[PDB]
Formats: sequence, structure tokens, C-alpha cells
Amino acid sequence: AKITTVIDIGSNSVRLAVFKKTSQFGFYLLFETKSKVRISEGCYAFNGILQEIPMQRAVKALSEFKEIALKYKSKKILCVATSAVRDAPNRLEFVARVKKACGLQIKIIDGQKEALYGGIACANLLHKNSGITIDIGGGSTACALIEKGKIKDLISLDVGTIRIKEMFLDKDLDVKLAKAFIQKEVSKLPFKHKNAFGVGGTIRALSKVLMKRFDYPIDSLHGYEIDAHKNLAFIEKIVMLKEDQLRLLGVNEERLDSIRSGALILSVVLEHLKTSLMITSGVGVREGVFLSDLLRNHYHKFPPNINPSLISLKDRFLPHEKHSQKVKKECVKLFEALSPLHKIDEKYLFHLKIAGELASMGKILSVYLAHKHSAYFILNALSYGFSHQDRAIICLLAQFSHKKIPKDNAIAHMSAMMPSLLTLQWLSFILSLAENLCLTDSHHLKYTLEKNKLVIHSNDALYLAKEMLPKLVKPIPLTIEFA
Amino acid sequence: KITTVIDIGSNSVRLAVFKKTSQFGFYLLFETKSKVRISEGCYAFNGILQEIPMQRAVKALSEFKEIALKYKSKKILCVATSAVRDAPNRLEFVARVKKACGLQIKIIDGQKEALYGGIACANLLHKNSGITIDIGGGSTACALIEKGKIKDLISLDVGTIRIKEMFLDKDLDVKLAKAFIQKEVSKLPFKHKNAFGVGGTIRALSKVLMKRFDYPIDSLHGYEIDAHKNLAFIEKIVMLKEDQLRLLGVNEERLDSIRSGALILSVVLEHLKTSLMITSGVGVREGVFLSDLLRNHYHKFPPNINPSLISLKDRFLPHEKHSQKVKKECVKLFEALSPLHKIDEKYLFHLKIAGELASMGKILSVYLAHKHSAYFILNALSYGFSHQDRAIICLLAQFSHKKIPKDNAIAHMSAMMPSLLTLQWLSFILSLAENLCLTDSHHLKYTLEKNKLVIHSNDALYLAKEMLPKLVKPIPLTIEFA
Ligand SMILES: Nc1nc2c(ncn2[C@@H]2O[C@H](COP(=O)(O)OP(=O)(O)O)[C@@H](OP(=O)(O)OP(=O)(O)O)[C@H]2O)c(=O)[nH]1
Ligand SMILES: Nc1nc2c(ncn2[C@@H]2O[C@H](COP(=O)(O)OP(=O)(O)O)[C@@H](OP(=O)(O)OP(=O)(O)O)[C@H]2O)c(=O)[nH]1
Ligand SMILES: [Mg+2]
Repeated sequence: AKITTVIDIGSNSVRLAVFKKTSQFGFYLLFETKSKVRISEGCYAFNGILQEIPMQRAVKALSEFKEIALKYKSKKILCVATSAVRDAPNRLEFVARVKKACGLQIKIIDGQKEALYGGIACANLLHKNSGITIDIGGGSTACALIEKGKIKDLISLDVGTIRIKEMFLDKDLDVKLAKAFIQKEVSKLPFKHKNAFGVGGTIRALSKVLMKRFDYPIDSLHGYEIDAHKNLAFIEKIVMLKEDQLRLLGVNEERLDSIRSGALILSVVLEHLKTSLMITSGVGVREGVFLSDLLRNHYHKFPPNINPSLISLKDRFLPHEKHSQKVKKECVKLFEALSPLHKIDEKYLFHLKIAGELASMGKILSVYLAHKHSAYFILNALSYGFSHQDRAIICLLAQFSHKKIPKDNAIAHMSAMMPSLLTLQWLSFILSLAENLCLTDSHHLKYTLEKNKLVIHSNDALYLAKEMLPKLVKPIPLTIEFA
Repeated sequence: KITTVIDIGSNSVRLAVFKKTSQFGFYLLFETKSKVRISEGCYAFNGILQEIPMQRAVKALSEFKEIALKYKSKKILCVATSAVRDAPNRLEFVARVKKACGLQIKIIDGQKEALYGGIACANLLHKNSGITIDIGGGSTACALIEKGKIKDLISLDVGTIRIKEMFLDKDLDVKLAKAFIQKEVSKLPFKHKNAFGVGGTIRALSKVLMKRFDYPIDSLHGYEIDAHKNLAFIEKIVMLKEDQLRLLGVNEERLDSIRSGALILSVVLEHLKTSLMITSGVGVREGVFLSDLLRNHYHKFPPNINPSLISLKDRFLPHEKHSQKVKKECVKLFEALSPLHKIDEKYLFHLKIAGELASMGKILSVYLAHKHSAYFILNALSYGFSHQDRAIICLLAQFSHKKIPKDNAIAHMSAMMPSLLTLQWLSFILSLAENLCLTDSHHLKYTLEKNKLVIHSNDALYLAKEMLPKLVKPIPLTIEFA
């Protein structure tokens, strides 16, 4: 199925995602939208029976979601329901009510499945292979233990923002009564880990709060790293704030009644799991349901050296991948020939190779400032499987091709673990020289290094490359000659 | 599908690869150059082509052939200009090229060269009438355009490299070159308030003016220059030393030719009584292509066709259904609300294009999709649009469902830009149009009852109703569904 729509009927909101499959492993999120139905509204005081008005709202919203799915020419519609519907004595009635109204066939999924799908997404679409997911929802909280890309255990707890809200916070009971309740369920988590994968809207909201609190330069939620110990106190503080204080931190109006109880869950879980680093995730159950279908024969895992966002990016903007692969190859050969001089850690080949593939991607938009554009595409769309540093490095190499990288760059200094300015100049220089030598259809290039002289061997004239040699920015005094 | 054009100029050899994405849709896929300068030292020998510049030219064009093939060109159009057409050994140099790489150079005369420039400026600029100024290495072409149709063609024998090696390399008084250029410019039989600057010299000078004023948009095409106001500065360029030119941003390879070129421009501008010069990023190369693409259309695009807008949609909006609906509702809401915002009907032009392209950037990422859209618009919506057009459309898309900041740089890029309250109105209308078009609902009808917009429809419009609070209204305004 080329175009696949995924509908997620949660306890707090109703969400829709349209996925487009560009190649075997290539895909990208084509369209997203939401509705704040909150089908669980007022149900926790009546044994989880879905009330009449929320069901009417859910039907009206799900009917237009079906319309949206069809105008995108969807070949497959996967619809799932979670905690609030799971627990509802009248779940069958609501499922059949939706089918009669718009045709959608809701598939109620158990709390373990809900946890599994989240783990599948994080294990394939994040830049770390080991850790525990934390998917705080309206009615339940899921956790999936992941070790080296494989899911080793799963837990589902019956604590949730709207559940805690309607049980304790709307009755204005002391928070310690709501805190105790959550701890009693969190104790049922049989694992610990230094890493955490933050999943769900509540955590995306708290992630935005911190991104604002630290003036983060990169405006991408997926991959955002959060020191758990340093911010644990700040997260608990959010619980006791009034509505006006939450607005000043950036919390949307529609999250004001739920984020307080949400922060409380997250703070109790972070303490129990002994987390020290939480990575914000932008994917969850929705993406998991899709990946479970996409990677049916590959054990729900991507083959090694297969990144979905890198591939789909080339599928969308580089259908003719021939030129970009030669540039990448020459980047490796030069990196090796020059290794005695630059002594750069081999780990940056990863970033240099990708920069070579994508250096000219931006030409699809304009040949002028093309590298600027490619750097723009990279920083904003190269998400799955890359850290924010990985984007920054890859971004800068392409951006400053044939140019000198300034010393006051905001992105280059986003962290102390970033490579030196000399390393970036070295890498970008290599990229630049490679682009010049691949301008023609030259083959069998060989490079040799002497004390300080790079010698380029080839049977071709390489007239243009030779003419363009002055306009390269060298990292150090260096001589370049053509045999 | 893919057409390459090779321009054998007097100062440089140029290669451009064009991709045709539809009937009228095209975009420049790749470009490069070589500084062969085949005319080096030719003006002393009545135009004879020297050996070294010919061997360099052969080597370069042979690799321009290699490039054209690896881009899968079905057509390779090659033209030669002044320096090559004035030589006594033209036929021989053309033979060595065809021998060495298989290219068939077509020598074109001055009239033909002015035409190709006029064809490009007549189709790819945001003004319909004016005079082109194509200052090259050995000639200066001028075409008269009236309502997009070419009326007269003239070719002058003044050029950068020419004026350089005849006057400026010999360290004589500048007034001698000005007199020579004046006597040759007098041949121009027309005048006009609009001039279209073409060629690398003028692009280099425009780049200098942009830096001087700290311009916020980094696109050359469509840059407007006040001729009277900037004439004196252009004249001063002539008397500057190279180190002074470097601080102005002039690259090394233009240092030897920008002074003579500046002098030519100051005389042409003065003689044509030019009031507005529009920098053109397109020239002879684009004319050759448009001549082949618009062969059955009298070398001009229909007066409803923008090849930039189109190509931008061919590249990123193959399925055009949703966008056309949003545009339609943008017009209806605009007219229905006119008693409240009282905005000049000329701004419908922008709101409609913003409505077509508001969601374009979703092909890069659904997150921050509207910003991506603005980025595309501001950097690639070039042919047939002014910079203000770009700026306005860019801002409408960018700040959908948002409040436009008061200190926005693009909003203040000019004093003629619309007010912030106007931009807020258009952005708000776009936003409402987007919500009402989310589903496939039809037959929307609007009525205004003293600040009350009433949206009439038979469909539930559930989602549109729920999203209403997230709109940023430009003024206190009531909106209700019937
Ligand atoms: N799943 C997911 N969502 C993302 C990601 N990045 C951003 N979003 C969400 O998409 C919506 C758009 O936020 P922006 O990207 O800043 O675009 P916008 O503000 O101009 O509307 C927001 O949801 P919202 O309107 O604040 O409501 P909510 O969905 O956050 O509860 C935002 O939190 C991501 O990586 N993954
Ligand atoms: N024909 C045309 N050219 C444009 C246009 N816009 C920019 N250019 C030229 O393209 C080349 C790329 O310079 P930039 O656009 O700044 O991109 P870059 O700095 O990263 O190389 C420059 O030519 P250059 O390297 O300075 O040498 P030259 O070709 O200008 O003489 C620039 O003047 C345009 O609209 N039309
Ligand atoms: Mg959920």
C-alpha cells in the first residue's frame, strides 16, 4: 500500500496520520491532524462507560477523518482504540456505532500491544538502541524495555492524565493522595535504565517547555535530549502552578487541565526507573502500527545501514542517485589519503558520507544558494535515526562547501561534544574538493599524500577541476597538484 | 525533457541545464562556467583568435559536453557571440570544437543576441515594458519591449574586455573612454523609464548595491534599482582601486572588468533617461531555451501563465486538487469581508498564490510545514514576481494561524509594503480558508452582518468548528456557523 492512513482513538484526543511509502524502506509523514474529542470525559466516575456526548463527538470527528483518509487516496486504513475504549463496558456499542456512521472498523488493542507499538517505533526511528519508553496517555502509561534495538519486556499501567484529573484533581483532593496512587502502580515496573524515550503529547508539551527554558537553537522535538536529574525538580514544580504560570512557560490552552497531572506521572516514573537521560520522541503508537506493517518480513527492524528518513529524502529530491554516490565515494578516498595530516576520528566518516550524498540536494529548489538549501532540508527533515548533533554536523559540512566556516556559528557551538572548527573545515574542504572532481564523469581517481602535498592521479584532463582549485578554502597550508 | 544551452561568450564560457516539467514548467537544473576568455588579446589583431585561448576553449567545451550527457540531455544548443563572430578564423575554431567534442557551434549576430535577451526579459520579469542592457565582454545588446513584445533591436560594439584593453590597461585618462562610449551609445534610437540589466557585469554591480544597503532578500533576479539615485555611485566604481573593490564584495575574477563595465552602464543609463533598472538573472542562455520551448506560442507565455509558479507546483504539488479549493475560498472570504478590512483588491493576487502554496512545504516536513512553504516561496518564486510579491506571499503562508510579529524584517523590507494589520488580515483569511477546506465539504456560502461572518453549509464541518479558537483574528470579530 503506497499511501496508508493510521487513526489513533486515544482517551484524550483523536489523531490521524497519513504515511507515504516512497520505496521499500522509504516513507515520510505526509499529513497529520487531530481532534480533542476526549472520549473518556466523565467516564471514570461511571465505571468507564463512555458517555453519550463524547461518543457523538468521536463519531463526528471519525467521520471526517475517514473523509480525509479517502481524499489522500489511502489504500489502507488502520484504526486502533486504547485504554478508555479497552475498559469501557459499552465498547462494542461504540465500535459498531462508528462502523455504521463512517465505515471505520476500530481495532481495540490491549495495553501490552499499545506498549509494543510504541517500542517498535522508538527502536527503529531514534538514534539510540537501548532504553525504556515512557508513553503517558490520558488513561494509561506504557513502558517498553529496549536493548540493542530489540524489545525485551513490556508493561502497561492504568495511570493517566485524564484519569488522575477526574479522580483526584477535579475533586481538589490533596496531591499526595494522587501521588501515592501513581506510585502504587509504578512500583509494578520490573526494570531500570539510564535512558528513557519520552512518548506522547504530555511529554512533547514538557519537552517544548524545556526547549524554551534553555533557548534551544534547533526547533525539532524528535531527538531532543533532556537531563533527567537536572530537570526532575522543575518538572515536579509544574504540578503546583496556576493556569497563568503555565501559559508563561508556553503550555497551550488545550494542555492546561492535563499537563499538571501528566508532569506528576512523569516525575514519579523518572525517579523509579533511575533515568538520567530522557530523549524526546516524535513517534509512537501511530508510527509503530505503520512500521509493523512495513517491516513484516524483516522482524519489525530495519536492515543494518538502512535509514528511512535518509532514503525517503533521496526518494523525494534525488531520484537519480548516480552523481551523489560518486561524490560520497571520493569523500571517503580523500578522507583516507589525508588521514596522516588531519588525524580526525573515523566516526565522522558517517557525517561526511551523508553530506556528500545530500550536498546538492537543494538544487531541486534553486541552483543559487543550493548548498544553503540542502543544509536547510537536512536540518529540518533528516530526523529518524540521527541525533541533533548528527544533523548539525551533516548540515554544516554541506552549508559551507567551498567557504570558510565562521567561528561564532550558533549551530557549531550547540554543545561541547561538537567537533572543533578545524575538524569541520577539514571535512567540508574534503567535500568541496570531491564535488570539483566529480563535476565531470571522471573515473579511477587515485590520491597519494606526501609530507604536505596532495597529488591527484587521473587519466582525464580535469580541466575545470584544475581551474576551480583556487576557490577552495583549505583548513591548513596545503599543496594540491595534478599528475 | 532536459535541454542544455552552452553560451560561448567573450569573457566566459557558460553551461546551463534546463528541465521541462510540463508544457510551460521549467527550472534551471544545473549551471557552471569557465573563464577561458577566448577574447583575451584579440582586440589588438582585428579580432583574430589567439592560440592559447582556443586550446583552453576546446578543453572546456569538451567537458561541457561530458556534463550535458551525464544529465541526459536530448538537446544541446550552443551559440557563439561577439568575440567569435568578429574573428577571421571563426570557421576554423568551430571546426576544432566539432572535431574535439562533437559540439556544433552556431555563430549568432548582434541582432540575434539582443533578441534572445529580450525574449528572456519579456517572459521572466515582473514588468512588461522596458529596455534591456546586456553588457558583455565585447558588445552591448539592447532590446525594446512594449507590453511583452519585442519592437526594436540594437547591438553596440562596446564591452568590458574591449574598453579594458583599449583604454584602462594603457593607463590613459578616463574621459577618453567615456567619450568613445558616448559616441557609440548615441546609436540607441529609443528611450524608456524601465531598463532590464542583463549580464554578469550588472549582476556584479547589483550585488554591490545590495551589500551597500544591507538588503534582506538574497536574490538577484527582480532587484529594483533607482537609476537617478544610484548613478553617481556607479560612476565612482570606475575610479576605484582593486583593494577598494574587494571590500565591496567584487570577486577576484571581476576586478579587471567591473570598472569598464560600470562606465558603460552609466552612459547607457544616462542616454536612455532610465529611471528604474530591474536586475535580471536571466539572459541569452534562457532566451535560447524559451525560443525552443515557446516555439509554437510566438516566443511568449500566455497572459495567465507564470513559469515559476507552475514549475514550483510541478516539483512539489503534483496533485493540485486541494490547493485550488483553498484559493477559491480565499477569494470568497476576501470579498465577503471587504466591508471590514477595506483592503485594496490588488492584494488578492498575493492571497491567492499564498493559498495555492501554503502547504507546499509539507513535502519536506509536516512539522513547521508553513515555514518551509515560505522558505520555498521566498527563494524560488522568482520569474514574473517582484521581491515585494515574494515577501508578501511568503509572510501570508509563514504566519498561518499565527500573529505576525511587529519587528519582522521581511515585513519592513520596504516602505511600500502593506501594513501589519493588512498582512494579519490576509494571513487570517488564508487560515480560515485552510480550516474550511480540511475536509472535502462543498458549497460554502458567507454573509456579513456587522462584524459577524456567518458560514453557511449543509455539512457538519465538525473539525472546522473545533479549530476556530486557534485562529488569530486581525480585529475583534465574531464567526459562527449556520
Ligand atoms: N507527533 C509529533 N508531533 C510533533 C512533532 N513536532 C512537533 N509536533 C507537533 O505538531 C504540532 C505543530 O507544532 P509546530 O511544528 O511548531 O507547527 P506550528 O506550531 O506552526 O502549528 C504541535 O502539536 P500541538 O498543536 O502543540 O498539539 P499536540 O499534538 O502537541 O498535543 C507540535 O507539538 C513530532 O516530532 N512528533
Ligand atoms: N545568471 C544568474 N546568476 C546568478 C543569479 N543569482 C546568483 N547568480 C550567480 O550564481 C553564482 C553563485 O553565487 P551564489 O548565488 O551567492 O551561491 P554561492 O555563493 O554559494 O556560490 C554567482 O556567480 P559568480 O560565482 O559570482 O560568477 P558570475 O557567474 O556571477 O560572473 C552569482 O553571482 C541569477 O539570478 N542569475
Ligand atoms: Mg495515546
